[PDB]
Amino acid sequence: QISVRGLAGVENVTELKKNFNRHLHFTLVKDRNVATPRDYYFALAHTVRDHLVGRWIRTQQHYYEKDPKRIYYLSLEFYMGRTLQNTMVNLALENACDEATYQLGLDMEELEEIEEDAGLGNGGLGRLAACFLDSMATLGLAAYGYGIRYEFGIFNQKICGGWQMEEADDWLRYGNPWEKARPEFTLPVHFYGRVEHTSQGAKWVDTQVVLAMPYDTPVPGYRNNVVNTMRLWSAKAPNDFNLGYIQAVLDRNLAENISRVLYPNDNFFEGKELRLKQEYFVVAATLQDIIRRFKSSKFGTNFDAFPDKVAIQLNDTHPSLAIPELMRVLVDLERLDWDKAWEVTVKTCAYTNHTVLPEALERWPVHLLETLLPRHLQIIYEINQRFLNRVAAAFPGDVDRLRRMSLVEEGAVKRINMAHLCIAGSHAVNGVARIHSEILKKTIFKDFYELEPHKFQNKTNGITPRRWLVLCNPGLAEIIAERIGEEYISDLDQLRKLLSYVDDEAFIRDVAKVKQENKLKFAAYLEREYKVHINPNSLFDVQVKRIHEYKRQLLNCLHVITLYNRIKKEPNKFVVPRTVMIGGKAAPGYHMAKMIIKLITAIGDVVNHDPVVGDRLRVIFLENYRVSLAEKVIPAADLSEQISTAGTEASGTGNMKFMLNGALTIGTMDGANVEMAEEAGEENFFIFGMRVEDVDRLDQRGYNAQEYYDRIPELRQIIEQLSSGFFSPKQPDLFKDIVNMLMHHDRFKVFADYEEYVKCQERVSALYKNPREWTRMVIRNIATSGKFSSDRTIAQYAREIWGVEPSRQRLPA
Amino acid sequence: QISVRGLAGVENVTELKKNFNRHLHFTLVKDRNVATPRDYYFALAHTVRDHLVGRWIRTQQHYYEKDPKRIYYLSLEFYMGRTLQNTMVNLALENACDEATYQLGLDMEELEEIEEDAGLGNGGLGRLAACFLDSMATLGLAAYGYGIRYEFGIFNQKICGGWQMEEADDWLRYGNPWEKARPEFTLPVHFYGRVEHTSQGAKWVDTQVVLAMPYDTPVPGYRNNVVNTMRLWSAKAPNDFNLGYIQAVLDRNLAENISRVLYPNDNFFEGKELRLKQEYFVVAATLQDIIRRFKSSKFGTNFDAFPDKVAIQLNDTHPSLAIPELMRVLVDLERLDWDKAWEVTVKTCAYTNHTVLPEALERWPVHLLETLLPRHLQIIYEINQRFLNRVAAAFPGDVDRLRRMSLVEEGAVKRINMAHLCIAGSHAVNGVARIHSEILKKTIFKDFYELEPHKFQNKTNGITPRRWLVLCNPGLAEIIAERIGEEYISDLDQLRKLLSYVDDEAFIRDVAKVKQENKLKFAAYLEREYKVHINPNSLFDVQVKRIHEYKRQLLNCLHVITLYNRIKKEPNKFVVPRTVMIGGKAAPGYHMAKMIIKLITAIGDVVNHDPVVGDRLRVIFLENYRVSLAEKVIPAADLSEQISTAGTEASGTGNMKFMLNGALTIGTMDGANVEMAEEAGEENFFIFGMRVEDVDRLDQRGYNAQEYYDRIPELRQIIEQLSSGFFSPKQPDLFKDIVNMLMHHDRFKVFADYEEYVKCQERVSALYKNPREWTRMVIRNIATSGKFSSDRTIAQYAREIWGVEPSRQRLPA
Ligand SMILES: Cc1cn([C@H]2C[C@H](N=[N+]=[N-])[C@@H](CO)O2)c(=O)[nH]c1=O
Ligand SMILES: Cc1cn([C@H]2C[C@H](N=[N+]=[N-])[C@@H](CO)O2)c(=O)[nH]c1=O
Repeated sequence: QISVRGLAGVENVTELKKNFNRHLHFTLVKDRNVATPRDYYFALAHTVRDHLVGRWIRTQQHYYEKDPKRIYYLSLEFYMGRTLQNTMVNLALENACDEATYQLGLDMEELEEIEEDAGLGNGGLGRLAACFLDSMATLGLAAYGYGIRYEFGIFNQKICGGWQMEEADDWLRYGNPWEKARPEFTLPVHFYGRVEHTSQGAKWVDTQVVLAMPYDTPVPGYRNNVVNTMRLWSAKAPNDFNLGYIQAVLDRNLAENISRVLYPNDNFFEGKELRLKQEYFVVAATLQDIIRRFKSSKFGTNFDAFPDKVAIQLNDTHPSLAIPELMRVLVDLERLDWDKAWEVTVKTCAYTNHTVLPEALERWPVHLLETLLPRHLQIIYEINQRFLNRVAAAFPGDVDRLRRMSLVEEGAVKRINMAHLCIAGSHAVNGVARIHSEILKKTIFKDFYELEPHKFQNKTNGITPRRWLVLCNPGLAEIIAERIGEEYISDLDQLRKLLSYVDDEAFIRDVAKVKQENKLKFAAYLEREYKVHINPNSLFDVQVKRIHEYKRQLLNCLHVITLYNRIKKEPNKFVVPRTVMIGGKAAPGYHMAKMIIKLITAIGDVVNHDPVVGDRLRVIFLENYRVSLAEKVIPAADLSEQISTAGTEASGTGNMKFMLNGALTIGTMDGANVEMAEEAGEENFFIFGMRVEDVDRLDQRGYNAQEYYDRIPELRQIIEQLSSGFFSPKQPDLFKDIVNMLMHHDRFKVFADYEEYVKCQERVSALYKNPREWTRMVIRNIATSGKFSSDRTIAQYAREIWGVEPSRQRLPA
Repeated sequence: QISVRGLAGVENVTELKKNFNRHLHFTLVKDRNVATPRDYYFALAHTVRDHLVGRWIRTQQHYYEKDPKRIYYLSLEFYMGRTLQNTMVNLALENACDEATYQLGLDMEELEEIEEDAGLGNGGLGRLAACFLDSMATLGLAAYGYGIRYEFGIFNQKICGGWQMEEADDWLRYGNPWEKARPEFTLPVHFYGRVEHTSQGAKWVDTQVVLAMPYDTPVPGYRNNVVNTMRLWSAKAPNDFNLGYIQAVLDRNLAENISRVLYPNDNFFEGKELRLKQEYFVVAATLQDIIRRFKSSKFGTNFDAFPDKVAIQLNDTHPSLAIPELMRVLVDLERLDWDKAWEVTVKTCAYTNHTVLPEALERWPVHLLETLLPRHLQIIYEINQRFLNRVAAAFPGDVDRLRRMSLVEEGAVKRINMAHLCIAGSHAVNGVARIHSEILKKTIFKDFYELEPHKFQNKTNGITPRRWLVLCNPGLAEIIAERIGEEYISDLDQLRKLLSYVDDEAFIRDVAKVKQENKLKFAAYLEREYKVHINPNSLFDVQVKRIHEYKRQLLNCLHVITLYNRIKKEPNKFVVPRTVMIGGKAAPGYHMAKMIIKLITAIGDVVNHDPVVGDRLRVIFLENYRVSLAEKVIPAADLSEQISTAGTEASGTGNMKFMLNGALTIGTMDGANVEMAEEAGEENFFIFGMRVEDVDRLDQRGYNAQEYYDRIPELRQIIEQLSSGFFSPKQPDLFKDIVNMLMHHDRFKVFADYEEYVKCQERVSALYKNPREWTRMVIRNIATSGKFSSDRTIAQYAREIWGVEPSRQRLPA
């Protein structure tokens, strides 16, 4: 149907149809008489999968022959979403499959909805890993994603009586056609035991063994015939495990629990033993795999060349145990001396920091490591001692610096600071947006920056334009392609060419038309799938992201209530109609986040059923927000809410997705918002609120929320409404926790940004009254969104950290 | 190479090779450069599997159109072994695959050894189920095997220091290419809860739900294009299970433990709750599936025709809960009155008894059923009351009969006798050999036989000649086929034609040649796989079966020691050389059986290293005895030991396997040995020892083992040797338990059969000295083994129990 979706050649369509029928018969063991839509989905998935394998085998063969430097991206999270449409896009198969399925009497879009999300992440950090894999393959890098194959990913969120309920994400129930089990490459991982000292150094003995079984998933580059690998480890008990008889067999579960479930915490550290086991499990199996591949190379025993052939990227501190594990292997097993091993380790490892929030920093109790990983603790102590000797020599007499920089934190419980370990053992440390990277050097890692300034870098985050434009917004990709061609898909800077169309009446009409169609499609989706009725002529005001105090969904709530109260005060006055959509999951143990969800639904309950309001204001909580839902709501959005307190959101990536898809942004000067505004021009952004410096000034003075309550009558009214039970008639004190927090212990200064936020929202509404000028501003945003492609981000990692050159060159088909 | 293995047509070989290469590439994602023999096995398995699916789909389609009476074979055990070679044989593909793999530079026999046994059974009972499935498909019956897909089958047995060690049978590790998951047909199973009474009868409420997910495995008939289904259920937790968060997800294991492991008890009842859950799990899911299929038929609401369209065969009492579960569904859910429901139940169900040993009988504590299955207990009480009212009316005043026949046993703990439940609720009850069936009517079920004589039948066991001749002994199948053609493979009575070749010098030479080749092949196997050296010119004396006191491996041990002592007494005297092979697993908690294994190895330790013995006597314990090992050792055997105490082995089936493969039998008049001897003529069997009547006479008098010890000097010497530490120098009292048992508490009268056994063994040795006459007797055995085909057995079930006609007619290809 549309150009960007590839050719539907007679030969290809015929070949796809017959292979579809073959899979339905031989693979699914069905005929057309008994097949369900799920069967049809699987026959399609298997057909598309077949096109990958040849490229997959020759890509890996190519790397064996050429022996390039290999990039190992270590992450506990890969938030992949669905794979079917993504694979078709990158293989140029979408129109052909659409045609082949149409001719078989099937709707491909219906079949696509059947695929489960691979929900192996929490949010930003996990989704960045997924975007990174796509970009690395697209840029021809010899890259491998390594992680854990969780049996249960992020929970499915149900809303019951306005409250979040969690249910198990049993994503493997019907099978996963994309993965290939590789039981032949199973590796042992050791836990517990004790350390023994001999003439030949230390020995780790009396350990429990858990097996790590790899599952490989293909990662196709964009139309370049490159197919990289994501390898995910699964925990298996050895066959002599605990070997009365029946119980010993049943106890195998204990070992296999390691890969059972993803910890559903976003930007929060929970010091549980199972989590530590997961972290070591991925690290130990991965490093063995890395070393095996290194020894079995066309190049080489000699570990001097190890950093020339291997880069390990640590996605946050979660795989920080890679550092002492690499030391363990090199010193204890390969018998390298400490200094040489350390040189190799530092030159191999690099660390990416994702947040400055203290509650997210990993600080493991020493007693946990002592029991679980006794040899790693000894190595960490030794790293610490040698590192602090370096600090002492550079800053003689500075005893407080020594305590501040120590990997070992003293106190009630002794802890290991994993961030400090990462900096010490990596040749590069990066933040994820310019402002965040500067905050690292100025505040939390100031001491480390003074010692080793060369180590500190910025790599501003990005998103893949394949998933986040072509796949989810084909209509927009197409109108862009009509004007400037298709090259921008793997070279997003070319979107600048769109600036010369900002006064083009045809283009203005097309941009606005694509948005309306997206909005109609999403409005229909809501009725069909959730039985909720919305006005597609209203401004789609959306905030979608994990529920957090720092992300300030509560500030959004305050604005919504302000609009409601203003309408109630002057009912017959004209207001720009809005659909306010808020979505995201709360971590199960995060009480305040669960209260905020309840608040949003409670506001909806009052606002959506007030006859005086009509269809002028609607508040909807978007249930079970996840990658596949993001692909639907983001193209439909007019307004993107990025309203975190300045200095708290390291980068954000949702912001970039909205910019690419034709939404205007209301936000603070936080994270990547700063660079986005810089790229588009501040005139083309709705920036409000305190800057980082203003927050610091308020902290020194002391934040007093009562002041704002006293001086802003509209804010006072909202607090009285919350307190008195206006939004909870049956349970008048339901929201006392929220009011108390806002009035007395608000770390994120919600009240302090209220006035400017409400005023800025009025400026948004005014612009929306003028469709042509709204759309012209939109064009100015889309046109300057190129910097935020993960292809740019990965090219920067490649050149400035990994020491490898990106390549757009095709491999032969 | 050989005739019976089918055609190797140019078209077929070419087509097999290309499909092999396709699977290696697309299915396994490998090329010839990286593929292991395991990969080659899997590519072959997938290629052969493809040939099944078309036949599988049309067989099931055929049953839907024709709507025949369906047979449901309910078993907790299906001892399937390997599937690859069996599938090739039944599809006439073996030579073609052999040729196709040869041309690809691969040895097919090497690839066949890579397949894991499906070890989902303990021994005789589970293997009978497997033979039955093969025969039912071969006879064109619309039959379904229903069971549990255990994650761990029967343990792998390792021998360490002469002791049995158990390790987990992780048979699914590398995947199972034969099964197809059917998550779309998942069904709920209920546990616990309570019973509520309403105006509309009883209601079972507040239950825990476990999901039952079916996996279908194809069962091909012999060259008739029929492919039936074995459906095995797997336990899955529902997604809201226990739904802090992490623990709730981890606790899903509790539910899924139901299908985790096979209870490794052979002929022994262990009253564990998990076992009861397994029994109800298979029954509840199966019956829902049965009823669903019944309602969705071309015929029919009206349950009057239910027994016309459905037969349920209960393999032992393990699925006995089918009876009250069917009542529950019909009464509580379908709202049929009790009397009608009961009529339907009785006419639907039939029960096969497998043993008379009291320790094997299932007697469940009432308190277990009360908690787990409260509604089923109420139904059982009601069945009991109505049944005992019938007994009271037929035998007025006979109060002891009432207590003897009650389904409820009184005592310390109240128990339900599941055998009594089965008889009451089935229209047919059968034993598994003529002598066993007579013992049922005369002893343990005498009262029930007096009440309902019409219910009691015999169905003598059988084995499939496909697996147990063609597959494991192609050399013998071929020389037979040269003389009499190939029709005997699905009509084993035709082997009688071989009687006219008993004086044929060519045939005599060929029979003896096939045995020698088998013996050489097995002797080589032992060296390669276990590094043990044996003389292939010796008589292969083999006893393979589960380790039990009743099977009297100990009597065999006594004979072995007698031979050793006789050699030591007169070293320079000639004795017929023997390799004595004993193999089988002991249940992990069965101490005496584990001691017997230790004894066998201990004897081997002394005998195998005595220079005076030389290669005249060898004692070998065959490790990890299982179906695949049976297929190797049985064709190599000269002497088959079937030496259970008369009246204890209900049938046996190993006996029949040895008879079919050219071994002579030494045995008691027990189980099917009686019918085997009757078929071949007693002159052509080595029968010894007490008959059932002699055992009873000894029981009345009182068995005194001391008497035999006093009067048999050779027996006395063996006991002194055991006691004094002759076979355990480091641990002189190691075998005190065994001696004490033999002397004081021997339920199985080992000493009482010693003299006759030893004398009979001398007659065996004498015959073996005359090769021509040994082989002529062998021919007389093979030639009369036809009755013991499971095709005969199943034809008898079909006609006399299920009310269906067998068919040899081909379905179209
Ligand atoms: C599970 C979870 C809890 N919390 C709770 C833990 C802290 N309890 N205290 N004190 C509180 C403040 O960080 O928030 C959070 O912030 N994020 C989370 O993800
Ligand atoms: C596990 C197992 C134990 N036993 C033990 C249980 C009994 N213990 N007592 N008394 C003993 C005699 O039946 O054998 C058995 O016979 N067969 C088995 O399979």
